Amino acid sequence: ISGVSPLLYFPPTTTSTTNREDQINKNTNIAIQMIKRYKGEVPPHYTRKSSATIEQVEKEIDALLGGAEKLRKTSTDDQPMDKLTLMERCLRHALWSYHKEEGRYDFDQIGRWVVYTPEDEVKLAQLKREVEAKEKLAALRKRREEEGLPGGPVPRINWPQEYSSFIDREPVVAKRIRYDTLASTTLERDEKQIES
Amino acid sequence: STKMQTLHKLLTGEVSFKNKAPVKDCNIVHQFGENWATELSAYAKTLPAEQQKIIVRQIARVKLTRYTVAELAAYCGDGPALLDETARAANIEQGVAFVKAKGVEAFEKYVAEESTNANWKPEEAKKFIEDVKAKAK
Amino acid sequence: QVQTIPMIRGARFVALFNQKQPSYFMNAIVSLYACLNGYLDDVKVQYVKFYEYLLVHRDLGIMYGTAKNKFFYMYVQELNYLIRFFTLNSPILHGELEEMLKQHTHLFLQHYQSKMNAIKSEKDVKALKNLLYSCKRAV
Amino acid sequence: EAAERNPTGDNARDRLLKEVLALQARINQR
Amino acid sequence: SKFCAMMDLLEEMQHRNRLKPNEESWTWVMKECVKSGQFRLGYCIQQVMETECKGCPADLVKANEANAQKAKTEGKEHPGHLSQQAGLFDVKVE
Amino acid sequence: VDHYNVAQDVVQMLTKYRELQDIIAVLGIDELSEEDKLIVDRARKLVKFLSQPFQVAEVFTGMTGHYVQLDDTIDSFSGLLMGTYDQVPEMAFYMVGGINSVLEKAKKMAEEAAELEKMRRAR
Amino acid sequence: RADEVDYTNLPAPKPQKTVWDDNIETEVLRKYLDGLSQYDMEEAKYGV
Amino acid sequence: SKQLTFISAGATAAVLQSASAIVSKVAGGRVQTKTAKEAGRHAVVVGPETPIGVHTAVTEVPKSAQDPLFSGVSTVVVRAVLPRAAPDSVQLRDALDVYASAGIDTKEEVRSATEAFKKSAEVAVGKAKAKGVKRIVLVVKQASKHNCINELFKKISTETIESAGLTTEVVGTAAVANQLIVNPESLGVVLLNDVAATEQIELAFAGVVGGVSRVYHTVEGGKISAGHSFKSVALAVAQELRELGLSSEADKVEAAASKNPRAVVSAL
Repeated sequence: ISGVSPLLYFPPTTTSTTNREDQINKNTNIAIQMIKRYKGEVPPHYTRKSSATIEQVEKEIDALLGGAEKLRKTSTDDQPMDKLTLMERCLRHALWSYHKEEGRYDFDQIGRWVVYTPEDEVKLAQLKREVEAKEKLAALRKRREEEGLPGGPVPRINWPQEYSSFIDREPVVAKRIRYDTLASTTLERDEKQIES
Repeated sequence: STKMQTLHKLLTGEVSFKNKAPVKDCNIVHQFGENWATELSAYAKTLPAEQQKIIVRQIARVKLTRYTVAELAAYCGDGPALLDETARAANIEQGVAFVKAKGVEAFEKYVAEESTNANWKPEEAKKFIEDVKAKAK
Repeated sequence: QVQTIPMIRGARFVALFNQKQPSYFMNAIVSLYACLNGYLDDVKVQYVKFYEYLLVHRDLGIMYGTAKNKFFYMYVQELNYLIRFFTLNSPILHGELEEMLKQHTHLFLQHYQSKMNAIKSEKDVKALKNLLYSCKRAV
Repeated sequence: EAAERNPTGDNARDRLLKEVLALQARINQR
Repeated sequence: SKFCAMMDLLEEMQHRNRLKPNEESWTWVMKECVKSGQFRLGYCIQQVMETECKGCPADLVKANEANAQKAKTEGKEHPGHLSQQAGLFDVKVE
Repeated sequence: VDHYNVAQDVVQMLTKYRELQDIIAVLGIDELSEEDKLIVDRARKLVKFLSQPFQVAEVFTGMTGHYVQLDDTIDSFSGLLMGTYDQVPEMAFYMVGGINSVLEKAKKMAEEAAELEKMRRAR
Repeated sequence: RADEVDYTNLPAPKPQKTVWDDNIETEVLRKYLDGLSQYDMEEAKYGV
Repeated sequence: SKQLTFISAGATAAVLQSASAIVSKVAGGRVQTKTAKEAGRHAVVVGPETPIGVHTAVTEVPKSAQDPLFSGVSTVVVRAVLPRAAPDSVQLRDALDVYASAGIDTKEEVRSATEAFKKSAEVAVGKAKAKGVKRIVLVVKQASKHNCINELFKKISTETIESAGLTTEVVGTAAVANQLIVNPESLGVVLLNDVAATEQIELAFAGVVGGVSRVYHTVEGGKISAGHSFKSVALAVAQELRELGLSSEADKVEAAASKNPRAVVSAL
């Protein structure tokens, strides 16, 4: 760092309000904003031809497949399938696709009744990690909130070293400002609102 | 002789650095020493009046360049001559807020760290820390 | 062209000997042991370097959620002095060494070599060559 | 099907390469 | 690394000076693994002591397991970058 | 890295071209495979593409010279190896500078031949 | 009396890529955090 | 009877109170002073933050208020300002660059950005022609993040300027800022792309010169004054009063600003 500075450097802890609720709510406004433009228009409304609940459909499927259990016979994967097996596969595939679209991410059955292409296994693996990652992050940020630490991730840095190797204060100053401001803000977004 | 000639050309803008780096107070100190201003001023006296005026004007501008753009925008709004006092007051106000926020002993340690990071003299840091404490009460 | 077991292993060994920078003792000996025991028989010669890079730097067992070993992982650089004291054919380290090698070989054949054998696009061919060059120059 | 639905120096080469080959097809026609 | 330094010393004692390490020598290695937090190394030393020495101290084994669980709870059981999935053309070979 | 990869590929292709030149001297130029009848072509364009007109020879040879920048050279040869310029005539690369020169000379050849056809079609 | 020094030659500021702690938050923001590191390096090289 | 519209954008209450006192004491009550958030004419905006409804952000070096250090300098710094949405909504300068990465369609945003740049370019070339300079200096931040907004800015600004017949020289943010503060006489007209760093540079230049009032050209068509400090705001008010048709009052405010920057209200 060439040239003794004209002033010292101090923490840029300017505004203290930035309540996580308001900042998160502002973050919720952005998330909904970008998604609507990406997706476009809400698709045209569709009227159901018949009325029935997903639970009722699942129960009916279970009843239908339960009476043929004795007749149903297993076979090798490469061998030709039976009528019962085909019906079960189709029904379960549709049911679990509907469930995954809805939000009931039960991976144990989705990987069985929906995976038929290695691409599908890839998608399931990617999805499975994503859900676990979000859960840990939410718990970590909840534990971080329990520990009262800045939500924004902290870069592992020793700023006394930064000024040393650097030739001027300006790039270092700004770098401190950005990370410091990042630490102050929390990167959480409203959950229920987005799912609506 | 060569050093003064190079410095005069650099300040005048005739010759830039090897990498075209900005001619800041930092870089000039980097290549021409801590007291480049004093030696340049003495050297300028051996030059006609027009060159002397240019040297003085360039030196003053370089000193103003010693601040960051954000600091100049925030503090130099009401002229450059009043920039130093406004910046010092703003710097002092930040110290008061920190003291009221996280005690004094931590502030004393922080001031020591910042003075170390700022290449500031122990006397200036002690003068600064005393002033902020007095301002508090 | 009759390719017996010695010929296959010899060809793989020659490919492994291609190096640019010195290799850490653990990485070199482990790779040699895998080739010696025939774990690279199914691996094509041109893909040996890529196989070695994944074995040393990456870890497919951890990647595709199929890890069963307790201590013998290639990211544990402190095992070098345990391999140098007991040998990779010890009762202590032999059991876990085989497991990770088998898992790494199975995953590599299942995922990477299969895709590499199904590349025909000229752009993909060029991309594959660049990957091989990088692997050859780095382990 | 979805891919069909969706759709500067290097552009000049592509323009010339396309246009260069455009006449090569035309000459063959007539 | 303390563990590497100690293991090298044992190799000198065993393979060059032809002196067999005793139980105490292996117990200074296990202590370091527990103290350092290298639970995976502790597993191997535990088997080493049982195979060669008259078992392993119970306290060190339990302490080693405790370290492993805390990493498991904290998600530190393995290096993070290893779990990241990558494809044929996404592995950034360096 | 790109420069090194392109250079090695050219060398490898040239070496293969020499080996193929031995076999075209055995079974004529059809009996090799499809791949080794695309290698020969792109490696009969590389050889033609390595020649450059020097500005010093403008007075004697008449043709204007070319100074090919390194960036152009890597891209020009890299594209040829992949097979992007598999439709350009071979002679368009002879004594030309840069990929753009190859294209402009192709225009001048395609348009030149256009008059020839209208002449040979007529008369 | 030979050449002494090129006063018009400054050392290039050697940039350092910021390294983030390896946590789940880093994995989630791996793309987000990498962009910040690239921006920081670009700022260091150019100056601001 | 007449009205002066005060806009506040990130300005401390002290500056706003000082501006209100200055106008009330100088005007004498003939012209009322109303506060709002957007205007097209007879408007003074206080604070570093850019108001809503401004597309050009020109600033010059007035002869009267030249600091002794910067005596004789003559350079015009014009910052292009894209349309400003609500604070919660994503700004165009950021949307134009992130939507492309996200794959979202960016047709309307590009069209809006193109219109803003064309207007800013037209203002810049007009100033360059009036001053007589032949080449202008474009300023674009070279950060990898702003790899799309700047590209469009350069593509459009150079197109319009070249169509007008003048030359353009593209440069970054650090080099131009240092040159403008150290050797500003080598730059005649400098256009700035819409970035936060450029806004800070414009403020720094407006302050280092000795404190000046920036001119904002709005969509509705007109000029509104802008200040950020006591002296700059006082000059902005003086210019605004001059526009309303008050010469003696404007001169008194200008004289007071020159003498006592921080306490003009008491000085006059």
